[PDB]
Amino acid sequence: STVCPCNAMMEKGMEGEAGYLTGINNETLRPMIEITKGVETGYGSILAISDMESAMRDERIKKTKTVCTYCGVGCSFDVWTKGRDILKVEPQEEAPANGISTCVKGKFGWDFVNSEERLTKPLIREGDHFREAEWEEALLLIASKFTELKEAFGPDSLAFITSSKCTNEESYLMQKLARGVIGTNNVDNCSRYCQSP
Amino acid sequence: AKAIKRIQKIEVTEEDQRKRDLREIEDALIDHKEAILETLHMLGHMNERGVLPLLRGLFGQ
Ligand SMILES: CCCCCCCCCCCCCC(=O)O
Ligand code: SF4
Ligand code: SF4
Ligand code: NA
Repeated sequence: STVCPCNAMMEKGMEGEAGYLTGINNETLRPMIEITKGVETGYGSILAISDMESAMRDERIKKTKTVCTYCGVGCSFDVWTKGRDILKVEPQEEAPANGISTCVKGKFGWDFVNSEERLTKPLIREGDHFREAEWEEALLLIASKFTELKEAFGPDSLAFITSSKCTNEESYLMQKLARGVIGTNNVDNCSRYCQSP
Repeated sequence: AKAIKRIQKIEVTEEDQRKRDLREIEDALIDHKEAILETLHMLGHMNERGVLPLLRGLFGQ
């Protein structure tokens, strides 16, 4: 789908989404194409109409460079998004580690970002269930309990786990929280179960 | 009583007049409530259909 020079092989995410007139059901769009084909004076005339519409798409479709959240190959590519919908993951030749190459996970495995199961509010345990609570109360409780165990049991009674899914800066801040704020060296990431050897 | 001509007018403050003017516009919307409601429904369909996004993009780009 990436290397195909036309729409012959395309991502289902692009179908009916990229264009302004591509949402029109094929039942109505097919006669429109047949009408236009018959009417057509020249290719350059209707190519100009198509170019103006192509230019307009820049209002809707947002193309953003990202680095794959999955494995260590480090594939970078552009995400084409109309609102919150991912239309297609468009690889670029300039991508230093992968070029135009992708696997099913980086090319098509991004549904989780829009999953209805995505956590959108902090949860504070209230007995046998989780209570949806404001960010302030969740942060205030973490500060109150972390300070409580640090005073009564010491800074070394608090461990911190960094995610190798998260960024370099997020790893740096987790260890700066553990060492510079809490005062412990209890930091680690999934590399422990992985390439520590 | 004796003849007098001088009239001390009642103070219509800037904020008081602003409320009067806004309330006059509110009353006009209330009177044309059905027409506004119908315009909004029509506008909502222009957005559902290709129309409003197409115009937003035509002027945007
Ligand atoms: C082409 C139809 C244009 C309709 C113009 C509608 C103007 C709406 C005015 C809204 C006034 C709000 C009243 C207020 O804020 O107190
Ligand atoms: S943009 Fe035109 S030339 Fe390119 S795939 Fe679509 S119909 Fe074919
Ligand atoms: S696209 Fe596939 S190979 Fe490339 S980084 Fe993502 S998961 Fe790894
Ligand atoms: Na392609």
